[PDB]
Amino acid sequence: ATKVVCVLKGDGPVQGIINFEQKESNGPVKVWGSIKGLTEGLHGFHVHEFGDNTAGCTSAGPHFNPLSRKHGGPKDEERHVGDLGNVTADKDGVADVSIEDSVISLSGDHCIIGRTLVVHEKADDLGKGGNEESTKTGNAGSRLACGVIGIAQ
Amino acid sequence: ATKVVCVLKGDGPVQGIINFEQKESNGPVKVWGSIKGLTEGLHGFHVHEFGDNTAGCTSAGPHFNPLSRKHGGPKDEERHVGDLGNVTADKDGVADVSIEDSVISLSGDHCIIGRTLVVHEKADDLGKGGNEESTKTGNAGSRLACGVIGIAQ
Ligand SMILES: *[Se]c1ccccc1C(=O)Nc1ccccn1
Ligand SMILES: *[Se]c1ccccc1C(=O)Nc1ccccn1
Ligand SMILES: [Cl-]
Ligand SMILES: [Cl-]
Ligand SMILES: [Zn+2]
Ligand SMILES: [Zn+2]
Ligand SMILES: [Zn+2]
Ligand SMILES: [Zn+2]
Repeated sequence: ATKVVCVLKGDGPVQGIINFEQKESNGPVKVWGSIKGLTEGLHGFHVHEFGDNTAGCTSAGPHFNPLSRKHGGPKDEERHVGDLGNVTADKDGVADVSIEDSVISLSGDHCIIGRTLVVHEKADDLGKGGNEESTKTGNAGSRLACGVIGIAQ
Repeated sequence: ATKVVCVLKGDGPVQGIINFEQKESNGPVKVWGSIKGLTEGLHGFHVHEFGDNTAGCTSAGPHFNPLSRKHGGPKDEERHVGDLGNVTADKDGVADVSIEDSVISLSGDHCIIGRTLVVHEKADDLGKGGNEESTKTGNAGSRLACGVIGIAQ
């Protein structure tokens, strides 16, 4: 079982640790951990293309999209590979994260190792906003914190 | 072909950006960039096993060592895959880094993508210091800055 980990840091107080674990190729990835310092409610949660922090979270580039599709929710067929939807921050600003996804992988051309996990300013509208931005970024706004996705023990 | 990047950060003044590029699947990797905030002289420069920054640079684990060998300089047959030797900081505290290595890879068994680049406090003794520390860490001492090695544009 491939085990990977991401430490989210940014300019502000948003920080967290997210774990990923995949039992087989093309099988589901379990994604779990916590993020603190968030405003209460929905925050867009995406794998972006580049493991490049040279200019903070900006250098991570767009949502990881090797199939060249439009933005969606994780349950949509039409989605970016990086589209993990929303995490929910409780009133204390802590998001417990627990997601299962079969589109991201820890091997092959959909592999997210060496790419960047980003937690966003606002809710992802899951491609249902009816503007161009909806079908690119989900209108989730600015990058609060990010980390390069690395191999764990 | 494959281009990757690492942003080195820590709890002190050491900061840098290191690029890796590999033209052919199994050929040499070009390593270049710059690190600032260092003491003048030699600093150990290693790929460590885990792309895990949960507890700062300490969580990166030992030198990346898939062939279970003892520590050496990059030109030793007996070396860790992660053994890239030393970088040299000038009087200004800046190491201009430029290395070519054919034991690290950006593909396959010796691939360093999603692992951690660390720059150390002291010189790597290349395993010739005459103690246990020498043949594991090269006595390069404390981890000043590290980053997960990520996919670049
Ligand atoms: Se999983 C990962 C992360 C970064 C770069 C390459 C890979 C990878 O596993 N790719 C790959 C190529 C061919 C067959 C299987 N995996
Ligand atoms: Se390059 C890398 C980094 C992390 C995990 C896997 C890989 C990778 O590329 N593996 C691989 C599999 C098959 C053929 C070539 N590379
Ligand atoms: Cl949970
Ligand atoms: Cl050497
Ligand atoms: Zn995003
Ligand atoms: Zn998307
Ligand atoms: Zn080291
Ligand atoms: Zn070593």
